Parts: sequence; structure tokens; C-alpha cells
Amino acid sequence: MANFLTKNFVWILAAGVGVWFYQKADNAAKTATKPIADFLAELQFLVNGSNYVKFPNAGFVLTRDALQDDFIAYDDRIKAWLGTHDRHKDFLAEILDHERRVKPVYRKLIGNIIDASTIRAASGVEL
Amino acid sequence: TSVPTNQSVWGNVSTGLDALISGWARVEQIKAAKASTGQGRVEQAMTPELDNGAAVVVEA
Amino acid sequence: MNTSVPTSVPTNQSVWGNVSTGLDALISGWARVEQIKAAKASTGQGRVEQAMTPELDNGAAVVVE
Repeated sequence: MANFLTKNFVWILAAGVGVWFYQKADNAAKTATKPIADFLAELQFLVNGSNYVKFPNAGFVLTRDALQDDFIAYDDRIKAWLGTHDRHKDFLAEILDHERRVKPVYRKLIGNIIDASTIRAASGVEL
Repeated sequence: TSVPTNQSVWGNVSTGLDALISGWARVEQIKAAKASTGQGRVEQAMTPELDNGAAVVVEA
Repeated sequence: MNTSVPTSVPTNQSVWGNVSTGLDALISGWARVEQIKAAKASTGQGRVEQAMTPELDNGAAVVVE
């Protein structure tokens, strides 16, 4: 009774921790649960009509690359493309960046440390 | 209403039409299977051709 | 070189309608159907049933949703 109650509390708490970690792993990507038969049937029919090589393979590559928000919205619209939804999806892509921060700030400290400065060079020697 | 807009595809390659063409190739093999057997020939013997017939057409 | 495709026997069902019935037993059966027609002939309700049955060459139907 006492041992069973003590083991139940420790084991159930351990199972809750595994469920939280398993939930975070599944929730990392967008929830794949779909509740409807309209878009799934039409999109599959449109996939065979377009004759694209591997609709499942193209969807997996596009969803991860173009982001889940852009993929889910574009996937909802099975076919066609009109208005701002079409224009945004047509001219969509990833992103990079460049800016001054730690490198330039560290170099400025070296210049400030070398004030009024001392001469350092190389080229001479026995060679 | 439904419509398509903007697509990409491989060049000079067989499309979904060739997927149908295989179906026409399959139906030829089905006819050839009936051709091999005399029981297939006798099934075709119950075929009359006249000017009238039952027609049905509808969406679903 | 080449890979040969399969040639096999598919769904072909030959249903021979083996009808075996005694000629004298038929003659009575044909005689029995005459009595059934005679039962319809005696009643006016039998005449009215046959008036609703003509013959046509074919049918047709069309729709959209």
C-alpha cells in the first residue's frame, strides 16, 4: 500500500517528464494533425494533374525551406493564385544578413589601445 | 470556381498524358487476354449494333 | 538485354446456360402461363395493367451539380 503509492508517484512524475520532452519534439515542427477531407482530396488530384516529380518529396523540401507559416497558408490554397496571397507566395524565399558588431568593435579597441601607437612590422630577417 | 496559375516542370518529359497512355496499353492487353481464349470470343458474340441505346451522364 | 512482361489467364468467366427441362413438363408450363393470362383477361383490372406497357427504342438522361 505504502510502497505502491510511493512508486506510483515517482513513476507517474517520470512519465510526465518524458511526455513533456516528447511533446516539445513533436511541437518543434508544426502539428501534422489534419481534420478535413476537402483540401486533402483536391490537392492530391491537382498533384497528379500537374505531373510534378514526387508531390510528397516536393512538399517536404518546400515546407522546411519556405517555413511552416508560408507552407501551411500556401498548402491550404490547393490550386490557383490571386491577390496579395499569390504575389507573396510567388516571390518568396529565405534570408541572410550582414552588419557591424563584435569584429569592428574589437578592432577599434586595438586602435584605441595603440594610441599614440607603436610601430610593429615584418619582412626583414636572415632570409 | 477553380483555376491553376504559375508552375514548373522538367523539359521535353512525359506528363500525366503518358500515365493515361499506359491505361490504353493495359486495355489492349485485356483485349488480347480475351483473344487468346475461345470463351473470350463467345462473350463478344452477344454484341448487337443498333441506332438506339441508353445514355447516362452526371457529376457526383 | 530485355525483360519480358507477363502473359497470363485473367478474369474470364464462361457461364453456359445449361437448360434441361422435360418437354411434356414444359407443355404444361406453357399451358399454365396461358391460364395466368386468362385470369388477367377475366378482370378489367388485368386489362388496365397491360395498357401502361409500351415499347421504345432506348432511353437517355443528363444532369450536373
